[PDB]
Parts: sequence; C-alpha cells; structure tokens
Amino acid sequence: NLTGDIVIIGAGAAGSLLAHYLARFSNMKIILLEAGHSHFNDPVVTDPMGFFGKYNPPNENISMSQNPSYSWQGAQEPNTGAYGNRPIIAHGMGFGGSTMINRLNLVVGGRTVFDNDWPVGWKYDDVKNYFRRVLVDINPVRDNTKASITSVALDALRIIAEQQIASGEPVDFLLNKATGNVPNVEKTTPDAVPLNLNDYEGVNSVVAFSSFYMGVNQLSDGNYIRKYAGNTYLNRNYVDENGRGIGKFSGLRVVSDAVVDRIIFKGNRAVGVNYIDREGIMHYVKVNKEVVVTSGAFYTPTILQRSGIGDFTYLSSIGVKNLVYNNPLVGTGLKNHYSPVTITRVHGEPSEVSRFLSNMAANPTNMGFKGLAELGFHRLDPNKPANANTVTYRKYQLMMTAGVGIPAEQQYLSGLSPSSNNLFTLIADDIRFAPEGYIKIGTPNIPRDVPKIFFNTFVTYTPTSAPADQQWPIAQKTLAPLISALLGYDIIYQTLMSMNQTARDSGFQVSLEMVYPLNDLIYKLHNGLATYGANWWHYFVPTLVGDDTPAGREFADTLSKLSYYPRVGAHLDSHQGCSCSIGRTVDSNLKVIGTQNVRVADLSAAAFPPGGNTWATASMIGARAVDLILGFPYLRDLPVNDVPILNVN
Amino acid sequence: NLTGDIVIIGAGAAGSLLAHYLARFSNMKIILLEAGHSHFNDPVVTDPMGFFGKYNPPNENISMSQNPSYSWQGAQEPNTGAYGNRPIIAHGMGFGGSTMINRLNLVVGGRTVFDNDWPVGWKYDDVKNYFRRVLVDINPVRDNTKASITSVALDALRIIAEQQIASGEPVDFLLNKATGNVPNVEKTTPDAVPLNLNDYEGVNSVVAFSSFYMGVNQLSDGNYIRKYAGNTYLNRNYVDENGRGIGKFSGLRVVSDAVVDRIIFKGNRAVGVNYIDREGIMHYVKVNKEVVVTSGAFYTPTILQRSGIGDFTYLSSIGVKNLVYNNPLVGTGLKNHYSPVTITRVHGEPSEVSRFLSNMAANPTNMGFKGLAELGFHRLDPNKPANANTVTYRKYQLMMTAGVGIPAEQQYLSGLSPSSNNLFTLIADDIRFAPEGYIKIGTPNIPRDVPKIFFNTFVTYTPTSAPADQQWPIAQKTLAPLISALLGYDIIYQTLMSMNQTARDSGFQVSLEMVYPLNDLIYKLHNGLATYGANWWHYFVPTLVGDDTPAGREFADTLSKLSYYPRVGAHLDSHQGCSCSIGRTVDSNLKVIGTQNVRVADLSAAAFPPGGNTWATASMIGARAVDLILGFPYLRDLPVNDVPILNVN
Ligand SMILES: Cc1cc2nc3c(=O)[nH]c(=O)nc-3n(C[C@H](O)[C@H](O)[C@H](O)COP(=O)(O)OP(=O)(O)OC[C@H]3O[C@@H](n4cnc5c(N)ncnc54)[C@H](O)[C@@H]3O)c2cc1C
Ligand SMILES: Cc1cc2nc3c(=O)[nH]c(=O)nc-3n(C[C@H](O)[C@H](O)[C@H](O)COP(=O)(O)OP(=O)(O)OC[C@H]3O[C@@H](n4cnc5c(N)ncnc54)[C@H](O)[C@@H]3O)c2cc1C
Repeated sequence: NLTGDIVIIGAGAAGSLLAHYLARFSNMKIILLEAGHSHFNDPVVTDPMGFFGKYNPPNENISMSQNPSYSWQGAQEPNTGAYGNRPIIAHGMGFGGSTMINRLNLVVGGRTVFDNDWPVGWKYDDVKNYFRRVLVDINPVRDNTKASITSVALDALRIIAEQQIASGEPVDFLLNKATGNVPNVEKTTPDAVPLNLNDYEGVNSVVAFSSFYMGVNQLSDGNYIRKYAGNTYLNRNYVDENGRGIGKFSGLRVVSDAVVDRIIFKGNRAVGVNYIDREGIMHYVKVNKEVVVTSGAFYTPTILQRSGIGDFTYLSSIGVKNLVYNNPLVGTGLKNHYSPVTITRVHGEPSEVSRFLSNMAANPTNMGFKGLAELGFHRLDPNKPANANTVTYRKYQLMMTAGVGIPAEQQYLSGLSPSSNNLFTLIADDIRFAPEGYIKIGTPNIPRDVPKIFFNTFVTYTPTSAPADQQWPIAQKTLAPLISALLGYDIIYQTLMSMNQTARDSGFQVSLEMVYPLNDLIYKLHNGLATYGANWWHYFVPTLVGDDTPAGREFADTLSKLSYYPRVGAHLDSHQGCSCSIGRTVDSNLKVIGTQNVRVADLSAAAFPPGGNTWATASMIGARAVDLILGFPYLRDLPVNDVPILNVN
Repeated sequence: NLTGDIVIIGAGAAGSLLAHYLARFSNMKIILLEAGHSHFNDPVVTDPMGFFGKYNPPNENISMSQNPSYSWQGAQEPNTGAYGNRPIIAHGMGFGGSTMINRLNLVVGGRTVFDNDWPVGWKYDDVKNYFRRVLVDINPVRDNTKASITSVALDALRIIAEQQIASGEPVDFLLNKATGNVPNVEKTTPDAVPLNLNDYEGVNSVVAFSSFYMGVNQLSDGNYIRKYAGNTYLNRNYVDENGRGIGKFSGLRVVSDAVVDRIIFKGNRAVGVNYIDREGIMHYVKVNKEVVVTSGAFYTPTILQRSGIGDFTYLSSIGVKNLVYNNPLVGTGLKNHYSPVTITRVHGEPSEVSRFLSNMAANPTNMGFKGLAELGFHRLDPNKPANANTVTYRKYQLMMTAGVGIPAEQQYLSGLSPSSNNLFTLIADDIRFAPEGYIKIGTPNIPRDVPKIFFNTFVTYTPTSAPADQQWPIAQKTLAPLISALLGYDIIYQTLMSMNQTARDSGFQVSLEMVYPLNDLIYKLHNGLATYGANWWHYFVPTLVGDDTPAGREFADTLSKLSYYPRVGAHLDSHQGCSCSIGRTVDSNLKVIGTQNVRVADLSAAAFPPGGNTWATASMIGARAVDLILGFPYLRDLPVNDVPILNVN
C-alpha cells in the first residue's frame, strides 16, 4: 500500500499549492490524490481562449464546466428563489481543479472583509503575505488593449464618485475611506498610472480601474498559456509523468485519476484514505500524520459526511454505518457570488458606434473584461454592516464585456441578439451575496456528482398576521438579495447616464440606453428610489404597504416585474465556498473539530466569501495550511523573487 | 464471496420481474444487485399521493425524482434545441427502480408499434402475453370519479372523429383502422362501457376513453397502495429482510445498496461483477452463467462502457483500461417522449365554471388524469410512416388534468396562476418523438449520476445555398419535432372548439379559450394550416419560400413565435429508452453483441419507444428475458390467475 505522512485529497487551487510547498519545506512523504489528471498538452486548457470554446468539437460544443470529463457536475436542488431552476455548477476535475477550467480573473478580495468578517488570526494583516505569495507564483498580466469605452466609463464613475464624496453621505457605492478627498477612480490621461484592486495593503477597497489581472503568462514565442495552480505547482520540473516528485520534491507523490471515497478512522484519528483507480480497483493509502481535505466547497463536506463526520441522525438515516464525530454544521453555510446581467444599446451613426465599441474583443490578457470596479453599498441598501460608515465594504464587482451576456432564452425573449454590434454587457456581481445553503450526501456508498445541494436565492417574502411594524425587519432580511440586485441595476443605470455625458466630452457622437432589463422599468425604479427613499423596498410586499394609489400600485408592479430579471437574466457564479468554514466545521488552525488529525484547507474553510473572485482566497488558505502543518511560517517567509519555475513539458 | 449463475444489475421495472420469475422457474442461483434499497415502510413511496409531495418535509420540498436519496440524477448536456437548457431526468433508485417513484400510468403501447417498428420475433403477437402478464401482476385500477368535463371532451372528440371518418381522408389523428365505421370514442351514456387502451389484441390503436389504468391497489381498509415492480416481485412473501429468497424462491439473493461498477471478463466471457457497499467496501460477485444488465436507459450503457464494451477510440481517450468489444453503437439511439403543455381558460358565471371543472382532483386511482386518448398523426404531418394509411400508428397521448401544468417561470410570464380555478391543462404528448441522442461516460473510475447525455430536441434548420427543393427533405427531418408539436397544439385547439359545442349540448353555460400558448397564435396557426395545407411547415424557413406578402410574413412570424412554446412550455418525459437496443447493442435474444453471456433486458433494449408510458414495455422485456434465459416459454405459459401475492410487511 501507498503510505504517506500528509495525505491530501483534491489537487485544486488549494491542494496543488499545499502539496508542492509541504514537499519543498519538509522531509515528509506527501501524497496528493486527485480524481482527474494533468492537461499539460490539452489546448482546451493550455490556451486561455480554450475556455471560450476555441477547441470545442462543433457537434459537442460544451464548455469545460459543462463537460464531465473536465469537471464534477454539481446539479443543485430546485431553487425556490428562481422558479425551481436547477443550475449545474462545476468543480474542475484534474491537476489544478477549478483553476484548470476557470476564467482566470485573479482577485485577492480586499482588506475589509478579512478584517471584519474573518476571525482573529485570519485578519487581513495575517493573510496579506500569503495572498502576495499566491499572486507572485502566478504573476498575472493586465489587459494588453486599451478601449475608449473603458476611459468613457471611468470618467463617468469619476463624476458620480465626486457627487457622492461632495454630498457627505456616509455610505454609497463609489466611496472609499482610505483615499481621502479624491475619487478612487483611475485617470484617463495619456500616462495614467493603473489602480490595482489587489494592492498589497488593501487601500483600494472601493476602486475603479481599466484592468483586472488574468492568470496567464506570455511565452517567448508571444503565445499565452493558462497559468493556474496545476501547471504552476505540479509541472514536470517538480513532478514527473508518473507522479513521482523530483529532486528536492522527491517526497511528493501525485496519484492521478484517484477518486477518493472516504477517510478511515481509529477512534477520532484518521489512519487511512480509500480511493478507486480508473480500473475500478480500490486502494488504501496509509496515513502516518494527517489527512487534508481540499476537494472544493461541494465535495469536501461530502467526504467528511461519508466518513462519519456530520449530522449523525441524518447520516444514520441514509445508512452511513461508521460514525466518528457528530457535527451538524458540516456542509452548511454554503455561499456564492451572483451575477445579474445588463445590456446596453449604443445609438448613433454606425461608424461612430463602431469606433466607440472598438478594442473590446476577448483575448488571453483580459478574458473579455474591459474594466471596471469593485464597488461599495448603494446608499439605499438597508442591509449594510453596523460599521459600514467607518470602514469601506466591497459589495459589487463591476464588469464590462463585449457582447450580450444574457442566457439564450433571454436573448430570444428580449430580442437582443449576440450578433448585434451595437450592444454590450455590464454586470454588477453581488459579492456579499446574502443567500446561504447547505450540502448533504444523498447516499452512503460512493462520491457522487450530485449530493443534495440546497441554495435558494431570490425568494419572496410571505406576509404573516403579525403587525406590519414587526414584519418589516423580517422582510428586510428575506428580500436582501432582491434589494441588492435591483440596486446593482441602478448603479449601472447611473453609470450609463454619466457615460452619456463623458462619451460626448471625449468626442463620441453616441448615446447609450440600458435595454436589459427593460429601459422603462429601470427608469421607473430610479424614480421610485428618489420618491420613496430608504423604505422603497417595502413595495416588494404591497399587501403590507397599504398604498392603494395609482402611483403606489405602479411602483409595486415595477418591482414585481423587475424581480424576474435577477432570477433568470443572470448567472450563478462558480465561486461556491464556506461549506466547512472556520468556526463551524474546522478551527482557526483548519483542524476538523472532533478529529485528531484531519484538516480542511480549501475554499470550504473560508469564513466569509472574499470581495471578488475566489481562486486567490482558495490558494491562500492552502498556503497558510503549509505553515500551520509544519509549525513555522516557512511559506510566509519565502522571498517573493523565489517562485515556481514553469515547465510546459 | 457471493457466487451466482445469473447476476442481474438493477432492481427496476425489468430487473425485479426478471429476478423473481428466474428464481421461481429454475433451480439456479439468481443474484440481484440494486444500488438502492426497499421503501416498503416509506409513505413517500407506498402512498401513491406521496408522488405529489404529500409527505415532503416543508423545508426540503422536493419530489422523489429530484431527490438523490431516491434517484439517480441524470443531468443532460445543453439542449441546442431548447436554449441550452439542461433537464435533469431521474432513474428511481431502490426496489422497483423508476416504478418506485413514477406516476403509475400503466400503458402497454399498442399493437402497431411492435408490428411495424420492432423486428421479427418482437412483433405484437410475440409480446402480447408478456404484456398481459405484466398487467395482471400489477392489476391496475380505473379512475374512481366521473367528471363531466371528461364526458364533454369525449363527445367533442366523437364529433371530430366522425368528420375525419366522413371525409374519407386516409390519415388523421382520430382515425382507427380496426373499428370500422364508428368513432373509436368511449360513449357518455349512463351505463357506458369503458374503452380499454390496453386491450389484449391491440384493436384500440387510436382510441378516446374516460380513464387510464393506474398501478395502485386498494387495501381491505380502503386505503390505496402503490403497486409497482418493487413490492410486487420483491416483497416479504418472496424475499426476507436479509435479502434471501423464501421457499420456492430460495435460489434468489437480493443485495441492497450495492452500487455496481463494472463487469469483469475473461476474453469475451463475463466471469464477475464488482460493486461497492454502503461502507465503501468493494465486493466481487462470481458469475457462473450470465450477467443481465437492467440499470435503465441512462446507466446500462455506462456499465457496459466502463466494462470495455463500446467505442474503443472514445473509451481509451478517457482512460478505460480493459477493452473487451468494439461497438460504437453502445449508448446511442437514446429516445424519449415529450410533453408540450397547453392551458385553457373556462369562461362563464363562477358557479357554472366551477360545476364544469368539478371532480378533477388527483387521487390514487387516477393520479390526476381525467382522460383522454391515444391519438394518431395529424393529417398535415409530413413525416408519417410509409404505410400509415393502411395501419393505424399512435402519435400522441392526450392527457387532461386539473391545474396549470406549465413550469413556474412560464406561469409568471403568461400570467396564468396555479391558483386560478377557471384553468385546466391539456397535453398532447409526442410518443413518436423524433429526436435521437446518446450517452457516454466522462470518466472511467466509478458509476456517476452524470455521464455525457446528449439529447437535442427542437433544433433549428439553417438554410444553405442549394436549391429549395433539394433542401426541403432535409428541413422536413430537422423540423420534425417542431412540426409535430405545433400540430399537437392544433389537435387540442380543434378539440376545444368542438368542446364549446358539446359543453352547451351537455347543459353547461360556459365557453372555453386556449390561453397557453397565446390564443392569437394558435388561431393564426389553425388558419395557416387551412390556407397552406401540406406545405405549411415550409414557413419555418421563410427565406426558402420566397413569399414576400404580408400574409406570408405574418405566418412565418407566427411559426417563429410558436416555436418557443414546445421548447420551454413543456416537460421532457422520464421515458428514456433504446440506448442499447435490439439490433444495435444486443441481438433479438437480448445478448450483448460480442459477448458470450451478457444480456441487456431493460428499456435500453427497446427497439422503438412504445406508444405511451414505458413501464409496461420495460417489464415486458424483462419478462421475455426470463424465457429467453431459461430456454422455454415458462413465463409466457403461466396462467393469468396465478399472480404474485402482495405483502406490505
Ligand atoms: C467555470 C468556473 C469559472 C471560474 N472563474 C473564476 C475566476 O475567473 N477567478 C476566480 O478567482 N475564480 C473563479 N472560479 C472559482 C475558482 O476557480 C475556485 O473557487 C477555486 O479553484 C476553489 O479552489 P478549491 O481548492 O477550494 O477547489 P477546487 O479548485 O475546485 O479543487 C477541487 C479538487 O478536488 C478534487 N476532488 C473533488 N472530489 C474528489 C475526490 N472524491 N477524490 C479526489 N479528488 C477530488 C477535484 O477533482 C478538484 O481537482 C471559477 C470556477 C469555475 C468552475
Ligand atoms: C419521475 C418518473 C415518472 C415516470 N412516470 C411513468 C408513468 O406514469 N408510467 C410509466 O409507464 N412510466 C413512467 N416512468 C418511466 C418508467 O418508470 C421507466 O421507463 C421504467 O421503470 C424503466 O424500467 P427499467 O427497468 O428499464 O429501469 P428502472 O426502472 O429505472 O430501474 C433501473 C434500476 O437500475 C438501478 N441501477 C442503476 N445503476 C446501478 C448500479 N451502478 N448498480 C446497481 N444498480 C443500479 C437503479 O437503481 C434502478 O433501480 C416514469 C419514470 C420516472 C423517473
């Protein structure tokens, strides 16, 4: 049998990093078990554009996240907040996990969220060097192509930011505490300095910029390669084609196509791990010291559950025989981000529209993103943290892309065609998305793509018989996701209105019109915000409001109709996390509560979703686990100019 | 250390029956392996109303077919014919397979399909006694409640049938060859004789009736029980609590919660089967004579594929190590039925609309079904079999239910609320559904809920630069499912128009209006059919017609808009089959081609979908397999008064 000191389950964002550095910094036997295999010669993976379907066979034109050979297919239970829909969300399956198949937008997530929403020992100053490590190992690039529309948008945000700052209003979506009197918006002059949303000390909590950072590297021939956790940490300089570590890393063993079932215990000590190879043959891996689970937010809790760690009453009820530790929180607290989509039409002469929409095409250095911002709370969002006026929280990630990013059914219903060259997309991604779900294995025998995944989003509030005044604080919480999504629309509406001015100022003879969701509805929403102020959202529940005026009914109707759009004019993000989080399933040392020697070190350990895309945070947790397991800050202390050497093969 | 002569994988409609009679009629060791377990003490299953959610916990209100503890979750790949949608279709998981979780409508499927679309040796006179056996073993019941609307509908169909008959038209949807001059519509007089769609000699190919037959039995206390393959064949009179067969059935052994991986071969002979128990422990089952695979249309081929039987080039590409026989047809030819939904509004005084819609509520004896028919081809369907004028083919199953059976998103968009008591549902289920798909495992290691399942339905036809006359036969095939679905709408439109006359004749002061799909669009469809006749469907491809008149353009628009409704105003049936069919993956003796001793005996073996719900055919195939394996018509010859004795525990 295979025997290791530390046995790691899942070679994803966290597991790949963890394995690599444990081997480098210890004399221990490290075993990494991964369900998939390496894709170092697969252009679908190695070419960043493969993500967009560049190498898809025409008769099987599906993305990696839709393809069972490339991913786990996490089909969730009917979404009561979106007409019973059942989105299928992936974890990548191979060396690098989801970073093998993701869109490569590398975002740390900001200082504020770690300082406030994560526990002692996990504050931003505790993790910033691990984040720095994660970033320098990848060495992401900025967009190689400046688009005029990006400067027009920035200048529009500059204006709004100025409006908000001047008003003295304590919280609004472009305010940033750390940057004093000046709009924290990137300048659009010739030699403008880029603003860096990932700035080391976290100054740029709320910030507008021309470019995100993509996890790609340019090769000496000028081509780009996906630079992800798989090829960064498990390439042929470090692990040979048979999975055996090389030189200083010879303590490492990576087992490809090893589908782990469960962890075997003696009392509350893990002593072994079972997996099944591609021949359907079962193997036992002996564990000398620790097991670390890094199988992603959906699956890490399912491994723990099958292994006997979780809700005993439920596990017993479905026939899990060997029970180890009762913790009903295992798999609960599932979080994600969520991206409603808006579409804008640019009016004017064709040549002028064309010029205005030029230089937006996706390439590896930008993955389609032409800006724009990490934004704060809208002033009219009633659900801000208690101290939101004294520290700046991230609430939306604002993205601009070419094309028409709504689902095909919505393109049909709206009449907005992806082949119309006068349309483009803006997305205010809710990155403090209020819904919470949970994961439960349905059966005890084997890992399955489809455990029970409950994640309900834009649910309705059903009035009770209690006095209205007692109900409003309940409705406020229930409606939080709808409230935030509609405010996201208004943010975008505001931005476009200012772009109508800044486009002209920059010499473009064009006008911009928000056309998805319906212009008339957004117009009405904007007017309602001004009319009803803070309690505007009461009109989500008209039977409790008691405004039987034509105006009141119309505004209720406007919110009713608008509630449709975040439900289906949208995509659920693949940023699932927090299902085994610090303080609930594991302690601050990432040790699974009730066990001697099991840890969780992937995004499922995250205490609260980062303010932006989740790859960085997932690897960061793995990074910290290296130093937690070895008992000294080896990885934190590693100089930043010492980075893994990339071997393409 | 299990050893059996016949090892059967999957206790479904086919497997349960097969196991039971093989044990009864032989002295062999029969082993049945099932991924799930028995639910004989589970009211969700045993109470027929449990299907509709009667015992759902309110916080996890999901149907059995949505629940991973009760079913396999077959999430298919994006449907190119329905906006990339990914419906998740179940196979039941437990004693009885899908009959454990289905809606219990027991339909043979008619003589015509077996006589014409099934090969020699599988014609209707070959299978009719096996069908009779499947039926008597269940002993299904008729609807215990007469509803007036049913009689109104029947009389309306009577009229239309008379007119079709009178017209001398060779094929139309209410014509039935075997019944001469008279409409084959059940009479509505006081002492009317029920018409039986499952009549032994298959006279009633096309037929309208007041009641389907539900797989339920009434107990002596008056309560109803689900009567399905699980409790019929594997109850405690036959199999004890440890899975050991009793008395005459003592050669049978049923292993519960046994998730089978693959079949082990020595050359092309199966010698073993692997499975994993609920503790994750792998077991080898030795095979003395034969393996029979009965794991359902989605999963039977995935077992064969992991076992090395399928497309060698594909299987190697995803890591299947042991290759046994090259047959690329394995898993191809997937078929299903498909149910677009229509909604009708009933106009008139409330007490009169209410009187008219009374007695429609679902109970165990009807499972919501209040009629109505097995219908033939619409006269204007260009895709009839060559001999459709000389023998009567089933094309639609017409069902009437109370309520609003469109999906929740469509209820919202349409403004048709499930709480409106003046609405009801009619469905023309396409049971000669043209689309064809296929199943391919994504990974080699273990069974998965989610192999690749490609099933594209209402795909578009893209005009080329070739002459019109040369393109039309292609478009005719490509558009076949839309054509048939829209003609289903016209059938119902016709039916409702005649119901407006018969409702009045029957003393109801009401009017009926089709309101989903939009009344205006259906009105325009009906008129276009009359105007353009046989080539009406050319207007699906307006650029090829070259009719630039306002009338022509409007009809093109009408068909365009209507094409939306079968795509999303519908449900994909759970009647998946034919993925390992006779003549492609197995021979007419159900032996897997290329193997000495493996058979497929479930619905995946079906040569062509039955004309109606598929449980009966699935059990029929298993029934025949008994006699094929034992080498004599033992089960065929068993007197119909000898049936399994039911034990509830
Ligand atoms: C389509 C898509 C787009 C995304 N876009 C971005 C983006 O642009 N930017 C960004 O920051 N984030 C994005 N993400 C999210 C990000 O990639 C993940 O959040 C991050 O990888 C999480 O890392 P992880 O270690 O926690 O889990 P994962 O990266 O998902 O790794 C899990 C690993 O565990 C393995 N595993 C699971 N079960 C088993 C088992 N039983 N046995 C053995 N191995 C097992 C899996 O195969 C997998 O390799 C995207 C994700 C997806 C799917
Ligand atoms: C929700 C629903 C509604 C339906 N409604 C109707 C209806 O009203 N009328 C009707 O006639 N038909 C209906 N059906 C369809 C009908 O039930 C099926 O067509 C019929 O049961 C098919 O029988 P089968 O033997 O081919 O496979 P199944 O009945 O589906 O049984 C397959 C069995 O194989 C087992 N299995 C699969 N993989 C493995 C493995 N690796 N190891 C061990 N065991 C395995 C499964 O657990 C299952 O028990 C419905 C089906 C569903 C799911």
